[PDB]
Amino acid sequence: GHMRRELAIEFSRVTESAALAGYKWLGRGDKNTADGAAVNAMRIMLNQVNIDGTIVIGEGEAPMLYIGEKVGTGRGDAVDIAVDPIEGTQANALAVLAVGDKGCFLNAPDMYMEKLIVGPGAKGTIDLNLPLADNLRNVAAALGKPLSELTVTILAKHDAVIAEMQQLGVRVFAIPDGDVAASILTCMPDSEVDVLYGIGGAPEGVVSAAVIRALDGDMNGRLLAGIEAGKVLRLGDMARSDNVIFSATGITKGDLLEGISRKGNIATTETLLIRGKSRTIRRIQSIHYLD
Repeated sequence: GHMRRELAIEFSRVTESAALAGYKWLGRGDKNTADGAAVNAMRIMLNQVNIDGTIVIGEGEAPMLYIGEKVGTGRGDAVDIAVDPIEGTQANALAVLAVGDKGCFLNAPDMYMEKLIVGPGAKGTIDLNLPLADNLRNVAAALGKPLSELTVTILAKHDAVIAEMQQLGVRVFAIPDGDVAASILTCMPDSEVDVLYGIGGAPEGVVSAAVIRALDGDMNGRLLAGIEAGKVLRLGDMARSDNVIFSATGITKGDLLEGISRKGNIATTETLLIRGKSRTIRRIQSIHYLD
């Protein structure tokens, strides 16, 4: 092992660059252009860092940031990398990067995954081998509240989820954020989310698991068609190390970060930089001088 702590700011430059590369193209509505631009910038900046990095979750295999791609000067620590150069469902757009020790992310097939996520206030209360109705009661009691005051947060993406929550007699609130941001919102200190629930891609679930572990929340996943459809994945089965760093930079304004903001010829980025080994959260605002 192991990746060093000092590599944090270096990762924050990567998402700042992706965001700055993408934001105009995304502002013109040219979504494919934004993605290419964000991706390219992410690749260039990852290559200025002294790591021996491997993309393990990313753009597919994509001509760029593909699965198994090598990035970094190739010197220093061996690390695994997950990228999401433009996450979000447009507003609530973020550039996201996660780097950790080799083997830190579970390698899951592009399969569906049922996801139950909580923050630190309800850690250790969940277990997808139990009925969702029981899980929701356990979480409510851990947060010191009646089931009637619990709200299940879901993503806008859906209608079978709302019905299941109607059948369970629980409030539901749909938020406009993507997966990673919603997971992060859930585990931030003083979060207003009680529990987060959904069905989505398994790789994206492993990425959420990595940030939730970093922030000391909790998660289970159930793969839906080591090992197969049906098995319940604990947090530590998906996020396999505490030594991960997450960097997320705002492209447009969302519930978690400000978008890139200009004042005369100065552009300011806002990045959340989460260090799982020390369990810390920073907000970094960088100055960029415009043309």
